Amino acid sequence: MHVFYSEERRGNLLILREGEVKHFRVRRIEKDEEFGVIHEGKIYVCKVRREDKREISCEIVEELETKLPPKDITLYQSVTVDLKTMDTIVRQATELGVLTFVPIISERSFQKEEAILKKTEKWKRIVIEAMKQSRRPIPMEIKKPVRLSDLIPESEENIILDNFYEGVKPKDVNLEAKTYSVVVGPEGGFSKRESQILREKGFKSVLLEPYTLRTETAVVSIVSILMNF
Amino acid sequence: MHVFYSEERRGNLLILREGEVKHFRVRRIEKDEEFGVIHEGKIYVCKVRREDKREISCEIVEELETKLPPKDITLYQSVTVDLKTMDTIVRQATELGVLTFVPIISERSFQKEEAILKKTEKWKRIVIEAMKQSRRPIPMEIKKPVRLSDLIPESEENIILDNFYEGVKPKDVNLEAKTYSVVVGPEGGFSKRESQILREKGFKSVLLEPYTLRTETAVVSIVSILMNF
Ligand SMILES: Nc1ncnc2c1ncn2[C@@H]1O[C@H](CSCC[C@H](N)C(=O)O)[C@@H](O)[C@H]1O
Ligand SMILES: Nc1ncnc2c1ncn2[C@@H]1O[C@H](CSCC[C@H](N)C(=O)O)[C@@H](O)[C@H]1O
Repeated sequence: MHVFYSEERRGNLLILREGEVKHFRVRRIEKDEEFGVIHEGKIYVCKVRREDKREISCEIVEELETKLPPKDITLYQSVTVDLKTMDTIVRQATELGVLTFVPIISERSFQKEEAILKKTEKWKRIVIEAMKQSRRPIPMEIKKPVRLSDLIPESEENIILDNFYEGVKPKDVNLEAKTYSVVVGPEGGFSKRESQILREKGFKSVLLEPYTLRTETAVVSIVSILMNF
Repeated sequence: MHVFYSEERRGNLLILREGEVKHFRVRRIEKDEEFGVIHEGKIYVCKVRREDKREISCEIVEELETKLPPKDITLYQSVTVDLKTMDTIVRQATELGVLTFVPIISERSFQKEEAILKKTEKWKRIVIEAMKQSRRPIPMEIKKPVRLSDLIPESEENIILDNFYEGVKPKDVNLEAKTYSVVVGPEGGFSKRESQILREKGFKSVLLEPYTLRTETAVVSIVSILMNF
């Protein structure tokens, strides 16, 4: 079934607005077909109650069962120099089930902060689009950028993806942790220097196989491993 | 270092051409600088013999060992209706170590075989840039298209990624099979019918956690898990 996101409910009715009425519109959707609507926590199976052109109402036919992410991952991403690449990594972090997304400024990452801050609004909307197709009940929190030199390992287990270092495989890390910190570098990668600071602070360094991946194919690569295990 | 591609080796000199030359100069390589060139199954570390107006000769200094994929994966990707998507799926398939890529014609996927055969050339070239960037010397073979109906569990472990069926957990698959066969669906997934046919054969259905992912994200997820063992 199709899925939409509503930010307002009255009694047992969810209301779509703006972008949603368009999305829902292009979707013909016979007068009474069941489509989902995630609202403040869960997703609700609904049938149209009345359709406009500016706003639409849906009636809750059933509390749909919504699963949560087995692990609480906080992906610390080094902002790619090509910000569009960050559009993917954000949508994807979302479908994969990442609870938190933190942009990082590293020696080789995009450097401007304001541009990163202004990119948030779009980071956010993309999350929404993603929790609709992904049917993800809750959102992915996008945070204010933090400097790579300020990271501290704080999760049950803490990883740093590095292709330059001869690290351990994911299997070797504590895959039985409930919360994780995962630091991925930009297109240019991590400087031998800055990653040494990290392994020293405690971030366990993982080496994926069998080649060098673009930063985004590396992100899903490991998140996939850390969420499915 | 910088890795380039070559299909011309006159002597101990690996010649570069067309776009591979525009990249070389756009990289202002300083004389005696060290870079690599992939040729006939392996990468050689080379120092620039001389960048000609057209060609660009590269002197071989040492034949580097090639690191082959720990697993033998054959990807069966249902061509996505949005063909630009196959651009990234062929790419990521490549840097992940997938050996064979087979485009599939399924009920809810792209259909025009004629187009699939043509956009294939574009893909073969997306592979070379992916080999160069992922220091990958072994070529991913893109085969002629085939439809689901004709698929065969030719490999040891044969999987079918489906979000519609409560298949097995990724962690419970033969994570130590030598060869593999992964079948992924187009945007609309696999219909109960087609999947049930594939499962009807030896194809083991797998379910990823915890949400529904777009095809490209799933391709990465299943293979990132299998390759990193
Ligand atoms: N094989 C691998 N194992 C672990 N991490 C990888 C990886 N391949 C890529 N990554 C991740 O992707 C990020 C950017 S890849 C940077 C590659 C570098 N420019 C080079 O020339 O080799 C890396 O910092 C790391 O976080
Ligand atoms: N969680 C998951 N488990 C297994 N396979 C998945 C998956 N999420 C996506 N896929 C793969 O990605 C393909 C396209 S996603 C299909 C989603 C489906 N049309 C829907 O809206 O419900 C699926 O057919 C499957 O091959």
